[PDB]
Amino acid sequence: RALKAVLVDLSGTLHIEDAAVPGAQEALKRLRGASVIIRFVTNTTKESKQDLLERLRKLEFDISEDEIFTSLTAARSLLERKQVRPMLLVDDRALPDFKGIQTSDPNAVVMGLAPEHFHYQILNQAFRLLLDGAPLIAIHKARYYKRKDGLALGPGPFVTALEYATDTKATVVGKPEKTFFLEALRGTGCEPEEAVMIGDDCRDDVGGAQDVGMLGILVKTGKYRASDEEKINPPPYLTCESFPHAVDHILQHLLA
Ligand SMILES: [Cl-]
Ligand code: NA
Repeated sequence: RALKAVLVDLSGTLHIEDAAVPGAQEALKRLRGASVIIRFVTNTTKESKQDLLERLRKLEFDISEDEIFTSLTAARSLLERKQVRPMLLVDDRALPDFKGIQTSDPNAVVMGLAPEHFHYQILNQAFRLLLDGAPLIAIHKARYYKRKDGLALGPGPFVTALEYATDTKATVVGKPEKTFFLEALRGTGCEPEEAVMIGDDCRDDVGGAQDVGMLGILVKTGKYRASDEEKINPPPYLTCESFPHAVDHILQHLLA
């Protein structure tokens, strides 16, 4: 084998957050010199690709839109391939990522985190579409997330609500699903066994990736807490102190 692609988590790994991880920018420059394929990945249901992109550029990361693959991109890919018309239960700010997807006579349900749509009447309409055989596509299933005033419900509980109602599993597109990481390499010409994933979240980043054949590097910044390394078996391929260190390891060890 040989290493041809690198998947880099964004939040926790490159920036943490609205401030860059120290060395991150120069480390990414080192990476681009290595002549390796690079894809920046993340779970989001509310930030468009341009939104993330604008933020990364303000932190002086030089990145293309073609290199960013998020759970929204993944949700959009699935829609094009299945040729379906979604009922879009998503934040308005995610809509630019479904530009061009037809919504008339919906025959699919896409769920992200969308408080304005998460109420009885609209959930029951989604339910009634599911009964009719429409698939349920979950951008991801996080239970909760941390906002200014405490933890708040993520999309995961609402998705789980509809699975329970219909007694069926959603198709989950984001991390840690296997299909996420495989979709991330579509168009790269690269197989997962020729790829490494770098992130701060052991289950969602390393666990998920290692499960498709990728090498997983846990970095100890951002969301990482002490001993997170042993929350998976097998353990991570490598546990580094930060993205820069991960990059240094890739250059001196894996790149042939
Ligand atoms: Cl391909
Ligand atoms: Na992360």
